[PDB]
Amino acid sequence: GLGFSFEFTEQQKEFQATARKFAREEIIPVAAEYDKTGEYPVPLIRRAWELGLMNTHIPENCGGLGLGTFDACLISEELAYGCTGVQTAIEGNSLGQMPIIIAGNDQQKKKYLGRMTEEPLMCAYCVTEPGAGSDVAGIKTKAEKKGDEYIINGQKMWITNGGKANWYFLLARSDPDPKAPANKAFTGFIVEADTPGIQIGRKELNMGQRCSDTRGIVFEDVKVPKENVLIGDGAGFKVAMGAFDKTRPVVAAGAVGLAQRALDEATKYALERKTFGKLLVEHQAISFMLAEMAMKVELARMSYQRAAWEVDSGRRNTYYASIAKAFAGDIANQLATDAVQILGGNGFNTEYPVEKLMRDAKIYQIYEGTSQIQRLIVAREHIDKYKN
Amino acid sequence: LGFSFEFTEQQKEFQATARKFAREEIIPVAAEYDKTGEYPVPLIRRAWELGLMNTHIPENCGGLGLGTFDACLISEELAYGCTGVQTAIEGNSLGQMPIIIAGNDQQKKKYLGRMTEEPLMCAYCVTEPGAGSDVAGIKTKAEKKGDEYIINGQKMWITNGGKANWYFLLARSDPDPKAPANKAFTGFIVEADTPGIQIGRKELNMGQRCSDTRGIVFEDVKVPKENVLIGDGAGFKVAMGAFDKTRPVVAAGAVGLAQRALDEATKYALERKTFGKLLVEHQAISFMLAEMAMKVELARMSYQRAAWEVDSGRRNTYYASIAKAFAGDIANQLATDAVQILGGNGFNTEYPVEKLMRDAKIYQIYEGTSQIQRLIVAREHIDKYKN
Amino acid sequence: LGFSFEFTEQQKEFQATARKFAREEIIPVAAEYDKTGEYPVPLIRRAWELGLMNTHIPENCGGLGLGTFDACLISEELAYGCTGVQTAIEGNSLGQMPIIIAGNDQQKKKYLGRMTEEPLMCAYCVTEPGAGSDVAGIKTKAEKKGDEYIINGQKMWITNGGKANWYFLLARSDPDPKAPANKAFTGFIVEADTPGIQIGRKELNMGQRCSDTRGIVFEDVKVPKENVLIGDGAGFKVAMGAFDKTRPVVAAGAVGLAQRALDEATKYALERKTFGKLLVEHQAISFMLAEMAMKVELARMSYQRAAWEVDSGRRNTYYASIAKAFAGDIANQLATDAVQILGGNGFNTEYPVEKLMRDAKIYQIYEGTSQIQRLIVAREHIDKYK
Amino acid sequence: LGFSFEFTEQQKEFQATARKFAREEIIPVAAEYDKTGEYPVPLIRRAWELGLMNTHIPENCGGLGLGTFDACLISEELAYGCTGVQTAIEGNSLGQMPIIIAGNDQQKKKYLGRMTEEPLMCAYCVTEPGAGSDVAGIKTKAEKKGDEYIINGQKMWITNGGKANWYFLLARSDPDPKAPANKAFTGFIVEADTPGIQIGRKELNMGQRCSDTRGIVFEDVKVPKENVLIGDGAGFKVAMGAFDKTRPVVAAGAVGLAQRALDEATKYALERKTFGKLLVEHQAISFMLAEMAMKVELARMSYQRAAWEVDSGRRNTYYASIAKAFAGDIANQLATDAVQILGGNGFNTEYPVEKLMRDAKIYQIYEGTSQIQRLIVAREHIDKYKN
Amino acid sequence: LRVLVAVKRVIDYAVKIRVKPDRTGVVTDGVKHSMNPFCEIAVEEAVRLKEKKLVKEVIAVSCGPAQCQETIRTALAMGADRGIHVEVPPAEAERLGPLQVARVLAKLAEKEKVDLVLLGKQAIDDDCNQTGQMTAGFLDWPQGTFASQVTLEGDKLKVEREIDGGLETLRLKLPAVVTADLRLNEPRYATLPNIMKAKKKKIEVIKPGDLGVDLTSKLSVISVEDPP
Amino acid sequence: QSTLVIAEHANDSLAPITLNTITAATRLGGEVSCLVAGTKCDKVAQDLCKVAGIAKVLVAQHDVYKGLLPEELTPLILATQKQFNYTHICAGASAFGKNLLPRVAAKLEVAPISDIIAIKSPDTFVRTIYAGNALCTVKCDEKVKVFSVRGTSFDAAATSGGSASSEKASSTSPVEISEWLDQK
Ligand SMILES: Cc1cc2nc3c(=O)[nH]c(=O)nc-3n(C[C@H](O)[C@H](O)[C@H](O)COP(=O)(O)OP(=O)(O)OC[C@H]3O[C@@H](n4cnc5c(N)ncnc54)[C@H](O)[C@@H]3O)c2cc1C
Ligand SMILES: Nc1ncnc2c1ncn2[C@@H]1O[C@H](COP(=O)(O)O)[C@@H](O)[C@H]1O
Repeated sequence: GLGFSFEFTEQQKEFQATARKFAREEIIPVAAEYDKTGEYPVPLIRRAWELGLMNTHIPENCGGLGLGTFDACLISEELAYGCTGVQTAIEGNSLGQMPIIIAGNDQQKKKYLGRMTEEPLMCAYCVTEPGAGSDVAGIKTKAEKKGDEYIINGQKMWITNGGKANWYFLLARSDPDPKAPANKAFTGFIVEADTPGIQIGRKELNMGQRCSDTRGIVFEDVKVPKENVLIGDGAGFKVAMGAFDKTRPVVAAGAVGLAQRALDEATKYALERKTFGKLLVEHQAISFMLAEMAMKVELARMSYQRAAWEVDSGRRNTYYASIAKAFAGDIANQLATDAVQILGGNGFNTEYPVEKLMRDAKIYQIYEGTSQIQRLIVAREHIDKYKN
Repeated sequence: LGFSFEFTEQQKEFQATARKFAREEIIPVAAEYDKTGEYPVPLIRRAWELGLMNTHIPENCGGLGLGTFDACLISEELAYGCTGVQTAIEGNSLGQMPIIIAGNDQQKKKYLGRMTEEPLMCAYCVTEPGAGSDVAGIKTKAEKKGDEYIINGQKMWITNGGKANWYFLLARSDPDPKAPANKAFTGFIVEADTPGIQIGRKELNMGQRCSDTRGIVFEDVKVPKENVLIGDGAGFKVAMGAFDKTRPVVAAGAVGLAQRALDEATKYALERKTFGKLLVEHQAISFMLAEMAMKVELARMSYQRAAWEVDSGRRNTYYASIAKAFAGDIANQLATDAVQILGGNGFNTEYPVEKLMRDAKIYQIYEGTSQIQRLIVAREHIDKYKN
Repeated sequence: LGFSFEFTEQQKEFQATARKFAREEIIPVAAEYDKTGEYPVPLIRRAWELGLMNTHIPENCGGLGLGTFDACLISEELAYGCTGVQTAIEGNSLGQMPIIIAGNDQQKKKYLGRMTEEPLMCAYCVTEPGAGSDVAGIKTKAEKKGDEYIINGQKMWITNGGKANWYFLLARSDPDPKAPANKAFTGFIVEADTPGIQIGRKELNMGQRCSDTRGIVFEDVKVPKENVLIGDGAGFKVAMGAFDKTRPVVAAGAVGLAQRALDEATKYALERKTFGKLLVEHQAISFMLAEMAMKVELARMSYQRAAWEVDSGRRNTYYASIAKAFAGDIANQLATDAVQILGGNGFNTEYPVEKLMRDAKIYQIYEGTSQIQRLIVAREHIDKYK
Repeated sequence: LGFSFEFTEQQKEFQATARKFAREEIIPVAAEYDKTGEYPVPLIRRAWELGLMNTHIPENCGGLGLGTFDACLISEELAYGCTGVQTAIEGNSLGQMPIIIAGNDQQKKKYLGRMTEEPLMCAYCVTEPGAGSDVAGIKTKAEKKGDEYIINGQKMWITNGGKANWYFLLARSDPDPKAPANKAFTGFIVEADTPGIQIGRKELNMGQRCSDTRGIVFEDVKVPKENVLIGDGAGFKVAMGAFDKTRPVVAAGAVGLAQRALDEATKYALERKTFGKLLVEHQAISFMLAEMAMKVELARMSYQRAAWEVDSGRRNTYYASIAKAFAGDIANQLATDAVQILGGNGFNTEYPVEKLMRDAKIYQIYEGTSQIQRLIVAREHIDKYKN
Repeated sequence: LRVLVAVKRVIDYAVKIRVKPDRTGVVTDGVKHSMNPFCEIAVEEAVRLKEKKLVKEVIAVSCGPAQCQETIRTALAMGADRGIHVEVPPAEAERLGPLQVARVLAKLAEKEKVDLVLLGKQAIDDDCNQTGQMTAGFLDWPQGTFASQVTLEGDKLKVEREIDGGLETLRLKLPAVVTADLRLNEPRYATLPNIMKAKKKKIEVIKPGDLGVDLTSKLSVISVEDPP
Repeated sequence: QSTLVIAEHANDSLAPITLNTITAATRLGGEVSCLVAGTKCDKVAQDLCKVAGIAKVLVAQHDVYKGLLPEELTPLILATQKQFNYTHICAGASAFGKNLLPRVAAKLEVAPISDIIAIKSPDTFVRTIYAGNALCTVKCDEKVKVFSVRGTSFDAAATSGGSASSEKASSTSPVEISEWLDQK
């Protein structure tokens, strides 16, 4: 290779100024409103689409940019500095896309990727159920083959954009035999959202990220045609499992984005607030906080960068992604609470921007794999280096 | 003559009543009161009917004359229910404390007596838009006109600040900025209907939403001479001497919130399976429940200690501040953890844990931040080794 | 009744004796004892003279008959001085526990009594090269043979093993490998002069360097049936039971060492200057000191509580385990922080704090590691729910 | 350009040299050296033969003229073996650096050339009994008396201090108390043999026990003005200046240590069993090894990043301190845990983790304390936001 | 009218119960105990009648260890005037039951010259629902069990009680025994003021020997297990 | 060893919980006697007779047994006990059942046993305890077993194939210390 390098391609500086411009001029002024009401932020999403900073993984031959993972993270962080409600609605897109990208054929890729190119359509990742989240192999949604079709019966839970999606990627149980290993019991589908059997549930009310819609949805007798399975039967589990490589690093990039905001807000504030004669930053305790916060963001940034480079390069990045996701998530929380703190009573208030960050940050420890789960994956990956 | 960690039978009955009311009447409606931010009036009136409020008011004033250790145990039980409501009712002790420690028979009968008779609220008025932790940087001027005093300036973040009969209010008595803090402030009792008081709209905060918190402007407020706490300039001693008997109560609230986190996370981890087993059978989750139990346990002894020190007429500045620091921190720690254990659900608005994360953050800010608690413990600590 | 946090007037005498012994007699030599690592025979004899040792022994047997709360006051004071020394002292009383809680009067008068007449030592032998934490994992076999039992196996890491008059020994009775802990072990009193007992070399450890820790091998050692503890197969319950009364005393050691570290570090930051100020006037230093004072107080109340729990007749398994875990960890945090406050001096053997870092690590390993402690708390805790 | 976390083929080979070296030559004697405290001359000397020492010395003096990234990457491999020996090795770079950045063709050819021909050692000399962190408070005197300066005072904790051909020395040259650091100090090269230099006893330390640490007294010591750095009074800039290309190599050292800890703990957790499962099937253990790997991985990038900023001619201070602070903490954290995973064995002299714990502590302390690394990070950060 | 109210110290219902290895009974050591919730209801009824001024005094009896002080004290705080503890060491506590207790309570009733014995309908520990009936049995007085409504009518009680289909309504002559059922009333709190005032009111501790009663039980628990 | 079953009833309608009681009765292996008390008894007596397990139906008709009051019925059951000497007296653990037997027991000076779910033998029984969260097994060594029987714990006995004699019960003196007034 050449040296190590921590310098963006001019093209990437180019993408960065755009996402940062939008995030700073369009998202920021409105984000407190959308968090207050939960209104799904349609004008910004359209604008993000328009501005080219959405559906970025779609390959060129379906009429997208075919951007890389590093580029997607680069952008994510900027939108997430503005708002992660918004950034999460944008991402949900990639997440439903990813299995169509990695595992679909040309007719699928083109019909279903292609359409997001020509309208700001939304799509969704449909996996989690009331009874299984972390334990993917625990999902219970049924798929029975009946002719040239599949019938789907199941409930889904916590689905981002679940109520705004033109279509879903769906994981289901293909084979009834309980004893059937995960590498053979699931099938992956594209399901158009307006198919007869499908009932979106209500907008689900959460602590954080209150402007993306996440919803449960039920499939009663849903009809899904052969041409929409992903590799074939029993392939469902590898197919879902393989999307995370290209996407975990982006959600981590999200966490880093809210983390940076918190630091920024907290730093501006400590620069202007006085107590006992001096500005907050002249009290060592505060200084030191601002310092550790500065460290954590930096390290969390290199971490997700690292993960996106490994995959961009064409290796499997499971280990690096999972450090990124664990570490980014953990520090995002830590920094959110500390930002509230540095702001004192003001931080706990609704008119200042920090409590929101505190509420938004918790999800990074939960979805797209929890902290524990991140840690399982890493230990697994670590321990193999030590066997023959 | 021996350590003991067993309550008096009197105190167990107190606890049983406080726990009955909290489990049966607070919990079933705490989420409503959190959704709507409406002030829990029906509940205060109940707790008042029960004898659970203004526990500190001495006997000869129509009150129960009860110790700091008793308030702490009551208030843990109530926090477990809701710290929104535990805080609304605690703020009455907080406003009353200056009067109980430092007020003449006329004052104690006048202003504590009412509280025995109707269920009215009072509030402690000290913070301002521009000083909170730096009490000494309080700038609300008070000036003499023989007869009486004239209050000018502005208070922020006042618990019960719009539902109070009266105020303990602390103001700069002395214009000389080279004046020492211990003689610069006068503390007053201040009837809330007094012309010139402008109470503000409710403050919309992240947590303990049903608590009333608001800002107040004072303009040319006339306060009568017989309402001064000890004399001119004495305020700072007074204001400060209160935290002795309040700080352990606040800590006892953080621990309330904490048990509740602990309890909800444990119930859930006993029903939810992942990967073929209950959450409790994954070591990482056990170890979590373990570290939560320990932090709860020690937070509790720390406030119990602080409360006992002051009940023995010793001052407890070291102890109180240990408890407030530790309770604050672990309450925050236990909150995210309860939210983490309940996974997706935890983060949702219909399960009980998410409120606890939002409420717990206040414990690292009001009644002295995590930072200034640490300054006090350092001050008190160093002094033991110097000459 | 009511809660109370004041020692008893008598307790305060123990504390005074113990502080005087530790400060006037242990501190001045401890540095050296760490350097040379030799067994502190004279300070032990003196601890013994002064009433600060074998404290759990009943009046019946010529002991002082004191509680776990009393034992805890003393160990905190001794540990402040040196945990090497204080370990060697407590080891006796851990040796004694299984006999105190589960001996009959012959055994108690015999093996406890002697400790009254003479500053003898005993040890607790349960650990093995193969199993420590996992007690049901010990592979030392004991076979019956008429009126006496033949012990074959090997024990490792024995405090005072090697300086002892006798041992508590746990061994696998039942040879069928399917049998439950509850019936697979017998606990013995084993006289040390017994043939077949090969005491190994002095083990060379990071910390508590003057404690006698070593492995011992047992070749055909014969033990009379009169020295079995409750009966064949009751070994487990016996050993297990000892822990309630002792774990709080290891916690108090952790609090002793901790306290020392805070003392050292505080003393120093009141006299060193950097950038024109005493260390103490840098807010980062103060915040450390605060946090340290914070942990010692919490840590001490945790053992105190545990100790009173057992002393008032109930099981304290949950609280004892909390105390151990919390004191053990904060021991280690305080020591590294003390070294940290003292700068390069701190890293240097001519100051009292680097020794603390090496001593404190033990407090997260013996008598149940941090992890085993959490297991116990979780199990205790969860069990109040279903 | 764009990001790359890939080494040059040349780098990949330097690394393989030092791995081979540290793994076959250092590891199998380190414990032995640590037990005795003997300075490991066979080793220093073998390092020199292999080109793994004095790496920053330019080509125009017969040196390798290598970058900070290269020194870092070498240093991690050596520290994995032993940080006692690598700190003796690195010692040489800390002393050489102020000559590398600020002296003139004459000074470099004389004092760097020699190192290029014999394995000599040199040292950095700044700290004194009364100051280490506060460099502006050093009291060693340096006055001009002719075409030369006289030196009086005392150095403490000098790595290589008793094994050094020459010293980079820093003395206060300006008697005026009120004189700023920017002007008040001069930096000197100083040959070890000079009259008046008395080397003290080998200092006995908790860890890195075979590194040579000593105190040095300067009694009326004369150095030629030819041996002055850029000029009189520009000393502070010279010393401060060095910290850019040395600080990352100290942080790689800790990462080396950290990595060793991880491997010893992982290798053990894979062969010890308790309660019927391998250590590694106890989730609490998996999770420890998992957080440990994370810390190592992140700390590695931490130093790599600060190494690259400078290698590319940017200033460094911020990234370097982040790395120093962070890699420092994690070494310590990783060492208790590695001791912890081995259990009772971990505590014992016959296993290799005990040492690592003792060794790991200097990383919070030398080449700038954990505390002052935070002061530096803070001030560099707060500047980005100030008008 | 004078009233006697029986109160039983039971494993607080919230405590989730655990069964002994030796499978002889359940675990009663270091285990929170309050007043059985039906007794709560009966104590409430003594008091509402004392409030309606139709009762001049209310006695509260309890049978077991000393910890039944705790129990009698709570009752005292609710409105009960004096308490009676019947003392049985936590050894003989084990083998004591509704027969013993009714025997006890009857001797007690005739002695203290009472006109009404109020009990809760069943104890949440042994689930017997036997004591009240048995006590009416020994005094030969009538019994309104599972009362859901009560009313004094001179020398007659009118008891509405809770029977399988709906409510049944009795008139009883007036020494009477009444056992409370859930729908009877909503029991008040011990107010902090009255919990204090109750320390003053005294509890005569006597023994069953004194009253004239034998405790021997030809019943016998053989085993206790967990459920299926 | 003989057994006696207090039949619960109403408005000429054997209460179902009695059939279950009678199954449980035959488990004890002794002539099963069943006693019908009330103001119009003959109809139920007739159904009771048809029931399998039942050797003797005793009838006590009398106006005073309005609302089956336990002060009226207890001496009736007691009167029957003297003429006949049963080892066992049971009834369906219903509101009627639970109200009557513990009194009967008091009157006999034996200790009753409540709500049983199995029958280990003529003197050993199984109830639940603590909202049923444990299972208690009790040995009763009395001159008389008195106890009520959980309905759902036993099968309903065949309503046909019974060859039972129906006899006049022994009579008792109306107490009138209680009186029935009303229902729903
Ligand atoms: C707002 C948000 C958005 C979401 N969006 C989507 C989406 O669009 N698509 C989708 O498919 N899902 C989505 N989810 C589902 C989310 O992925 C899951 O909630 C999470 O991944 C696993 O959650 P759970 O609630 O089932 O956790 P649980 O499986 O109920 O686990 C709860 C706790 O147990 C821990 N735990 C579980 N198993 C173990 C173990 N083996 N060892 C140690 N600890 C363990 C967890 O880490 C967690 O702390 C979303 C969730 C949130 C609420
Ligand atoms: N040990 C006891 N002491 C006092 N009263 C009792 C006792 N046991 C039962 N009672 C009374 O009898 C009622 C229920 O008894 P039981 O039939 O066992 O459920 C209770 O509500 C009490 O009022």
